[PDB]
Amino acid sequence: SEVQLVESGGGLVQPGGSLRLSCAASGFNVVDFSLHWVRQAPGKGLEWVAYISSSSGSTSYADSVKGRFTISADTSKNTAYLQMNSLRAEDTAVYYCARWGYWPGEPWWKAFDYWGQGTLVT
Amino acid sequence: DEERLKEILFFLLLIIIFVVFLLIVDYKFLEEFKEKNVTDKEEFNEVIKIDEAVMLISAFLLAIAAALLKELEELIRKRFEEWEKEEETLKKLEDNWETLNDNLKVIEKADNAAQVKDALTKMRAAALDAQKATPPDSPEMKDFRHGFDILVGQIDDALKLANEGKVKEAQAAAEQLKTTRNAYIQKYLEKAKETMEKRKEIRRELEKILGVLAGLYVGAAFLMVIAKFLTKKIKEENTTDKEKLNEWYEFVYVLLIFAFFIILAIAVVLLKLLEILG
Amino acid sequence: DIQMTQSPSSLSASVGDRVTITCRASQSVSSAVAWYQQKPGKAPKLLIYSASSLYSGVPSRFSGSRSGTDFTLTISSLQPEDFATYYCQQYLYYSLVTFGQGTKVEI
Ligand SMILES: CN(CCO)c1ccc2cc(/C=C(\C#N)c3ccc(C#N)cc3)sc2c1
Repeated sequence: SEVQLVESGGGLVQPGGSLRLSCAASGFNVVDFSLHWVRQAPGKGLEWVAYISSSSGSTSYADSVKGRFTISADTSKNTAYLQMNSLRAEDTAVYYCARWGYWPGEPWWKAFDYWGQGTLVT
Repeated sequence: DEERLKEILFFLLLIIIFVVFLLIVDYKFLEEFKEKNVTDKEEFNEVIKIDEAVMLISAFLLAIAAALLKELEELIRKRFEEWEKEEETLKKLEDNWETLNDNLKVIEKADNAAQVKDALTKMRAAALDAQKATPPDSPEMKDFRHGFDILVGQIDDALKLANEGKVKEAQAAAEQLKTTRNAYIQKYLEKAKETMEKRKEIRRELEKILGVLAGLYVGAAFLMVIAKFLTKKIKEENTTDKEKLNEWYEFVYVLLIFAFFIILAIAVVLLKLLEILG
Repeated sequence: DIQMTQSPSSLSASVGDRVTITCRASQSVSSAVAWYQQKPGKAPKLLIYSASSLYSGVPSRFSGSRSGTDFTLTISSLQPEDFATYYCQQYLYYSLVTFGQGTKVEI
């Protein structure tokens, strides 16, 4: 009876490489929560990377990473994926996956109520 | 609050009735004293120490009435402050309304997706504030909140379309937004505007009536001290002439009937304040 | 693009000292501002949402207030487990999410 998000797939990678980060959600299904990827550079603040709404299929990206990342989801196995391509030196960070409820009501107003453990990408 | 107001005016009316009963009893005693035309010192020192009792009690009743009037003024001021707060919230809601209309115009005149997205961001912030800007379980209130839920949902749809570069679909979503806004929030806006105008009119008329009531009380208080001055400028002087006496005997009758005109005016003003307050 | 300017960038306080963190929004974002706490090496957790609503489980010493585009986080009694980086974040829309620079409250 614990809602949690677990990130996986991050790690050391050469510049310009490709890796699919995964955010597996348990205790709740994706279909009623948008999933957001937010990165924190080493010693820097938080920065929103992308989100996906599986209910409507909408996906949006940060301007610094638009055109390089691809966010997708699989509701059958209740997971989200972020394919990272053409990686550069500023893409190294801890990536967290958070859930955000849908409008209207408390679910939307609660913002990122649950965050994942976050995975390091270098 | 409102029950306290009703209790105050009720008790003020009761005090008014007691002071008119005391005045008429004093008039009856004076009449029965001076019909016999008795110049005995004992009767004057006693049947006018009747005026002394009436003025001692009536003045204490006037003090109680003044305290009740001050409490009434404080409660009316609290009501006016509540109305001022509600008017301020309505002004904020109208400002959010104007922001929504301005950004709808911008969306209509826009040509690229960036302008549409910026206008929709402003619309969403304005709609969230307007939904929160409200002072409360009437059907119109629920329809207003639900209409703003649907309105922010339509803003979401327009933003989703704009983020894909579809400008025309964003304008179409904005048009549907206008239709939903008209069908849901306009009635509440009209009702709030009408209530605010009516409350401003009620405030003006109640400021006028309260001023009249305070003037009536101060005038009655001035008459009471004139009553004491006349009685003892005639009492302590142990007057003896019948002509000097008669003149006073009428002065007080005209003063007492003038106090009657004042006391009934106070009664009708209090009845007006009750009707206008419920 | 909405900027969310957080001040101060860092403050030093002791146990019990009232701590105030301020955030300015480049434009009106309604009350769609949340305050997150982050310990070193841990994910951010939600402290305040709707700019004034306290999330379940958060101690009541934490509080949030709004005044126009200014948002304030207040820790009335800084407890020894309250040293962390606090972030103001506006969430007006899904794709318009921006975070504050973060205030590092240290004991
Ligand atoms: C001229 N004389 C005769 C002198 O010998 C007198 C004597 C007593 C006297 C008392 C008076 C009192 C009122 C009047 N009016 C009054 C009292 C309470 C409230 C209220 N709440 C409202 C009104 S008037 C008055 C006149």
